[PDB]
Amino acid sequence: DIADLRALLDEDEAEMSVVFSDPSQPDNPTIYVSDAFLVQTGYTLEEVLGRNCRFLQGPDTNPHAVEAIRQGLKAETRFTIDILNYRKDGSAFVNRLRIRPIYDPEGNLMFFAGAQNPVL
Amino acid sequence: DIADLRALLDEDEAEMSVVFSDPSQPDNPTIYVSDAFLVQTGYTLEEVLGRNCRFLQGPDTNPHAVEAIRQGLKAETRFTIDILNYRKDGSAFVNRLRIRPIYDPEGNLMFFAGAQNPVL
Ligand SMILES: Cc1cc2nc3c(=O)[nH]c(=O)nc-3n(C[C@H](O)[C@H](O)[C@H](O)COP(=O)(O)O)c2cc1C
Ligand SMILES: Cc1cc2nc3c(=O)[nH]c(=O)nc-3n(C[C@H](O)[C@H](O)[C@H](O)COP(=O)(O)O)c2cc1C
Repeated sequence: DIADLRALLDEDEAEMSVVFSDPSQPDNPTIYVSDAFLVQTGYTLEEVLGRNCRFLQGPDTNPHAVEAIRQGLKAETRFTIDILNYRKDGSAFVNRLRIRPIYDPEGNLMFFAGAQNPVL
Repeated sequence: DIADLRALLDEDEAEMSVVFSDPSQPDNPTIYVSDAFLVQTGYTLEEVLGRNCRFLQGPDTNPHAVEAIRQGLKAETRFTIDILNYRKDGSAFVNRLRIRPIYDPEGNLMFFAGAQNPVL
């Protein structure tokens, strides 16, 4: 039996590029990525699953935006940021990234959900 | 947002005593227990959440059955065993315990699900 991780996605994220990470593992790796995420970024599942999402950053990504995300994760709060991200072919897009924490019944942090929206 | 852990329970477990444990945490603690489990065993949620399920064992529980469960968990396979368990008031009941592993998309073990059925 494989856990249905998508059973935790909001209504808005259903047809979206979305990823879940596991902050209890070293380096906060992705444990689920939606097909829309893979289509947008140009990766196969094996290329991104189990990796920290920093692979989306590239040479002109703003380092303060990266640190803002890092601090937002440590705060365990809902936050959104516009950040320059890159596909496998090196093309760049402005990503409106929305992150939210997901807790277990005891109240301990369990996952992060991150939804990607290219800014048009 | 609290994860809907019950979104991973089978059809049979829905009205059942069921618990989920997190084997990635030290001592494989419970992270979800159903109300039917709490009613059967006589505990409040705060008394059992975050604890290893060994609190259900008592003075006449068979130590080989306990070790069989331990080995079955290490095998990461589906298994069922009849084991003597105890409620908070010290009364005993034969528990038909069914355990199954739950994996993440990458194929790594994620949770154990355990369903309890008193043998009548
Ligand atoms: C669930 C989740 C989704 C994320 N999605 C993105 C993303 O789409 N683009 C991005 O640049 N960073 C994303 N991140 C952030 C990176 O994984 C990483 O946390 C960020 O680069 C800051 O951490 P670092 O200083 O270790 O790089 C996401 C993080 C999480 C937890
Ligand atoms: C999900 C789950 C449910 C369990 N339910 C029971 C149970 O109902 N009764 C019981 O005696 N042991 C149950 N166990 C087993 C104990 O938690 C523990 O694994 C067992 O006692 C063997 O491990 P130990 O040698 O550390 O005690 C359950 C284990 C898991 C992972």
